[PDB]
Amino acid sequence: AERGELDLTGAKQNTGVWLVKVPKYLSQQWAKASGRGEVGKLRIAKTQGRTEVSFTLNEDLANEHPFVLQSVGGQTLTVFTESSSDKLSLEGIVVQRAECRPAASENYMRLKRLQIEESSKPVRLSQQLDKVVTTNYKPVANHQYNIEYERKKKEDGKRARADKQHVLDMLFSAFEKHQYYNLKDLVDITKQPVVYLKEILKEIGVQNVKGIHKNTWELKPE
Amino acid sequence: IASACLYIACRQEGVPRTFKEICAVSRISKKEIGRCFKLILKALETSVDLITTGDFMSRFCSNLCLPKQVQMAATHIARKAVELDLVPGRSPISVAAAAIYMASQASAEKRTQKEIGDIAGVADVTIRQSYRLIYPRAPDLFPTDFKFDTPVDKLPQL
DNA sequence: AAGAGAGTGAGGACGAACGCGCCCCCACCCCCTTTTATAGCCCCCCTTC
DNA sequence: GAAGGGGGGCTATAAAAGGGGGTGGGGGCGCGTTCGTCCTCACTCTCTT
Repeated sequence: AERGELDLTGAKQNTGVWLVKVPKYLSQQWAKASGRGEVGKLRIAKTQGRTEVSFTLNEDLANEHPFVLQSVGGQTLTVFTESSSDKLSLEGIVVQRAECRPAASENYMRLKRLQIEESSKPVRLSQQLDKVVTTNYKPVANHQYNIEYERKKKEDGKRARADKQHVLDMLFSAFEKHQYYNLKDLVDITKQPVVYLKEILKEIGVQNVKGIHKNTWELKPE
Repeated sequence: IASACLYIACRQEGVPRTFKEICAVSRISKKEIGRCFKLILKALETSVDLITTGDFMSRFCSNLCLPKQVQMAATHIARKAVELDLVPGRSPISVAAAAIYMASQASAEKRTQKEIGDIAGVADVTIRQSYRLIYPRAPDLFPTDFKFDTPVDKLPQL
């Protein structure tokens, strides 16, 4: 007994179930209400040496479905369900397979044609355009992306030259986090001018040639 | 440099495009194109003939789906307004847009102030200012052989 | 007169070389700001209906 | 909520200041392929036996 255990009780009882193939319109009508608890009646008629299966559509639902059985000896089928509470169980074993066919032949294709046309609605096609489009590349003093970027840079402003002591303290404090830093990445952390930062870094720090990516600055002066 | 050169090339060929039109096709702002435009002229020691109101009537009217008669009237109105000095100091593009608006309002094909501004690249406020200056002399500016769908006396006032 | 080792022909895996980039660093320029008159153009915000 | 008007901003123009940031031109070396050197093996002679 565990979460992954399968409740194989249905197999023990050898419960039999029927697998039925039905078209979409029959199920679509059921899916319309799908909560009235009734969609039709399944009638089975048996004779001395012949059995026939047929289904009748509900009168309210509409506002004959002959059934053909199929051999199940070529493949063994079982039905299982997964409970929302993580408790899998086996409903039973399929004992017969059936298929549903339309009683009508001529006007039935008309319903199918509507479905094919209906499923063709998302099929987009190129549209002829009477007048050439004149709304593209409209005159503009400056692009929106450009002024927004320009405004951001102006608001942020240029980086200022902080005192050497404060810059040095920040550099040494950040050195503990990682052994080595990239010049570009170090600039963001220190937020100082590249030329000014390089001069400070040169005064104490040095760059070591690394054969894996490239020569990078090392915060350790020695 | 290329965007400014494209602007000069259009001027030198007699089919000027306004700085906004060139900017709309380039990542470079209109301000920078003008800066390079003046530098190029100094470097090349060349010059470009001053643009006129009629240099944009064909493109603007065609882009506005206006008939030929409206374009002819719009060209006549803009030239006459400049000749009469009704809009001294106004940019030719502003006058052209206002002239198009006056002619458009006087025909079956009527274009709003916003529509002309978008194609002309001129703010509707600017079109309003230029139109207000030429509105008083509307009967004189319109061509003599022009059919008014809306009478000149009933042109929009604003 | 007969064994291991070898010559030769011949097939299969590996290292140095050759490119072939992608990233970087160093000149060079531009931009920032301030002042002022000018006029047109344009944008944000307020107000009227 | 649509539309007009008021106030405010952008642009060029010169000129100087000092310095951050962007960009173009060279320089630097890591990693995916390619060929010759190296190494392994099947089928016959030879020195030693």
